[PDB]
Amino acid sequence: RFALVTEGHWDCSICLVRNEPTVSRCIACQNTKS
Amino acid sequence: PQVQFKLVLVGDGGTGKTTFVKRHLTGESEKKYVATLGVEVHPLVFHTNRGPIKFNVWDTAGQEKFGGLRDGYYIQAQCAIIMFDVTSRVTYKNVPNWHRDLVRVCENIPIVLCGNKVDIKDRKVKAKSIVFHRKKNLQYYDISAKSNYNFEKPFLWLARKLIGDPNLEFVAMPALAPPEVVMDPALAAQYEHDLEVAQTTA
Ligand SMILES: Nc1nc2c(ncn2[C@@H]2O[C@H](COP(=O)(O)OP(=O)(O)O)[C@@H](O)[C@H]2O)c(=O)[nH]1
Ligand SMILES: [Mg+2]
Ligand SMILES: [Zn+2]
Repeated sequence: RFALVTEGHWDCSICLVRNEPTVSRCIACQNTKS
Repeated sequence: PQVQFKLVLVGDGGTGKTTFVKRHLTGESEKKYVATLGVEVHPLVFHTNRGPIKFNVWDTAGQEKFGGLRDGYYIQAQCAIIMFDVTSRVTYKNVPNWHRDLVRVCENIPIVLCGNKVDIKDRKVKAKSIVFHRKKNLQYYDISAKSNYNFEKPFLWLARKLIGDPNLEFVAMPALAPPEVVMDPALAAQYEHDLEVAQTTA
């Protein structure tokens, strides 16, 4: 099967954007990593 | 964690963006409000032959009626839908402006163009006009949010581009709010015919 494939990278709890481990604020909505 | 894409849904006010995204029942019940940007993010799951895909659709709170949207709305957008109203020519005329804004902050993300409200007899923007101004890399679909007509097609096209798999399929339709108006099959057959002839015309 070729099922779609999915480390400090975090999904914003507010807007769901995936953010780099280097940042602590969401690059899109500026809320802070929980 | 899951396969998901940020999808920005843009277009003039009153074209049906909110009505359209809301057809996906689970995406509505699980939507998330971003207070800092005035956005409702709808997580829309679609089940493909290779597993589930989530389009996190960013829906405005009407701010588009008064000016441009802030950069945060577009940041990390991986795909987009540009919507206009077939019963209002000005919404089509503004399509290139939305396109420009998207490419400024997002560049060559896959984009689908949707002409909404095709359930209305008195259509004004017709297949001839849209196919004459067809732009490469910009797939188009007729849609009717209130009737669920062609609801899945923008998302299927985007999923194929994003995954890079021309043979991706949805194995089942998502649970959609029951149609509030009927899409007359005759109009559907006509608009579909008008679109095919206009695309294969010599
Ligand atoms: N007949 C018909 N009416 C629609 C459709 N979509 C929206 N409408 C109406 O267009 C008006 C604006 O809808 P809305 O979703 O708020 O557009 P938005 O401002 O872009 O979010 C509303 O009165 C809708 O009921 C459609 O697909 N068919
Ligand atoms: Mg709206
Ligand atoms: Zn965020």
